[PDB]
Amino acid sequence: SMNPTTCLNEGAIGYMAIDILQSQNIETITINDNEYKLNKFNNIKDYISKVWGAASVYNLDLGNDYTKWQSSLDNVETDNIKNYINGHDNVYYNPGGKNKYLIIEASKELKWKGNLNNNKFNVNLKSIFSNAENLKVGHSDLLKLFSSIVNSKGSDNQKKVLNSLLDNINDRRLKKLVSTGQWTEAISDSVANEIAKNNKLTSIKAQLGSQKTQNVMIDANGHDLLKIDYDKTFVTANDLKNKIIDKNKLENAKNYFKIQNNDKILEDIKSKFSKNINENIKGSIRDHAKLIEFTENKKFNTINDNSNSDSKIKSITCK
Amino acid sequence: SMNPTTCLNEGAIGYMAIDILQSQNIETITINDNEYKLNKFNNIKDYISKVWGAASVYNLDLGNDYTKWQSSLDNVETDNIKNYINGHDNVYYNPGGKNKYLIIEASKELKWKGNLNNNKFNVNLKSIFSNAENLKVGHSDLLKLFSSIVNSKGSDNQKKVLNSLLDNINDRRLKKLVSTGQWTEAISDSVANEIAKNNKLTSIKAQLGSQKTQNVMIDANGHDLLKIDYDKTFVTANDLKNKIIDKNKLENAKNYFKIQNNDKILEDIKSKFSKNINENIKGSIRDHAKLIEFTENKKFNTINDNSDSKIKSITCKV
Repeated sequence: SMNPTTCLNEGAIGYMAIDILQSQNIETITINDNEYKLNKFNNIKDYISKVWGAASVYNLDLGNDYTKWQSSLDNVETDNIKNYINGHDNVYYNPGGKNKYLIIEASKELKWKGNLNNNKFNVNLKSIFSNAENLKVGHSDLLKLFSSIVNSKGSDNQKKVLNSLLDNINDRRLKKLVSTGQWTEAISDSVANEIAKNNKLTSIKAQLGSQKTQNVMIDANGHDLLKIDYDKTFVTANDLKNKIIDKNKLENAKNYFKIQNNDKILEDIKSKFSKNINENIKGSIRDHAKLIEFTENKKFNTINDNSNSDSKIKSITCK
Repeated sequence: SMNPTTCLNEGAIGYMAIDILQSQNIETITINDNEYKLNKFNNIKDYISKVWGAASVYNLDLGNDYTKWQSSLDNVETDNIKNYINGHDNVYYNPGGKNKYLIIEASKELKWKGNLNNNKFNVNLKSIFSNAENLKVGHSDLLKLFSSIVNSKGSDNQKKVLNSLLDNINDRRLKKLVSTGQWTEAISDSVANEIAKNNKLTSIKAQLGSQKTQNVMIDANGHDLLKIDYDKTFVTANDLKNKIIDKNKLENAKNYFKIQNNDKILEDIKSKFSKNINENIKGSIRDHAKLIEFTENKKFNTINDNSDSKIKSITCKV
């Protein structure tokens, strides 16, 4: 899943792994009974150009201090980093059943360097292989696989760098999960209810962006949601799909409610999230939850070396 | 989900709950957390006629000894009961070339009374409510709800009967999950591999009947599956469909391998299954897994008297 504020932490882990594999002349990896041949990379720049869509827009001078990769990108993009981490989409609430209202307006749209599309920020780990179009494994699990290779084969120093990269990813992915309001769906109901209680949050059914309705916990910010006339106060989703915008009602969607993301709720959620992940999830949010879980728990895959029988080509097996 | 060998145990639990609710003039149940109005039933025959698709085919004289309901159906259907519990579908295996082969032949097709279709055995617990269009709770969780009402509000005698019924359902649902070979999909991978090692099973990708390919553990009976000439030994799936059936090859699919369901593997699986359900199952197998889980653990829902008067209500704390 794409996230411009963690993408080069993820890219660094993939490079650390290929550096180790190439140092050891390991040319293929077995993943679930299938053999995948590694592309060979000449250096960081070669690798980045292959796996990261935004490579040529930024032309960063990345070096072998991996803990500085993301911060090199952060320095180019300045305010966008924090604004992304803290950003959320439009929040719609349907009080009666037949009309949805915009109750919280989306964060301001971000403009990245070169007007880059979000998808350019993806680190395509599958491109580390020369024939992985058949590889079913998701991005978090590939990140886990390459992490596991670094944990297994890396020096004590590399293992320390890996743990810093993983923590970096965890911090910002979790803060984004909280800031968007997506955390409630990803965590189990009873644990979410307790966090809501402890943080004076209000549970509603709502739409985040164009997603289907989900449990969302908002800070009602001193309002009794039973007592608001939404039709007088906020625009309908229907109105928005044309130019039927009441300027005052759009203004109200900046002022009434909040998605809470302060350090208290962050600490509350971090304390409970990994060990209380809700089972049924899909798409981006599932990759999100899995990334957070993995980067927190750091339970690595076992990496087996295959016996070089004919003293020929070296390979390893994962899972 | 349907199962002719447990259906009237499930049906009995629903009736025990509604008998308790009507005795106490309780008219609605809050669930997640909408309120659902109960239908009222005059007697067992009224109830069974509403919830059980097969009621009018069997016309059983069910009484208020609930531990005799399923056994009265078992007596009508005789051999079909054990043959269903122990039964499995065709098992197809593709050794890696262009064709899949029938490696284990299905258990003989069963003919129930009136040649009933399987779906007619369903106990539709949602029919206990007059308004359950908006109820998204599934069968196992409804059975768990009605069981919880019996445990919470029932007499000691009714609780004892409930416990017998839950155990009957657990025995037969679990033995069916094992006998079909479905258990592997339903349980976590590391635990399935443990069980396979303990029972000398072989892990293959296979298809059970017409379902999509899944992980199946077979007892290879000491045969080396790498050394078999499948095309000389077994019927292809396409030939089977087209009824081009070499009788010796079909006979091989009765004799080579089996789906292990002996008491050794049943006890092994029972000891580990409910604690280790695969988090990624859906539909019919998920209902099977949940039914087994609940009838094993018996951790009932909290049932609150919401009350208040004049309309008496209860709330399933869930």
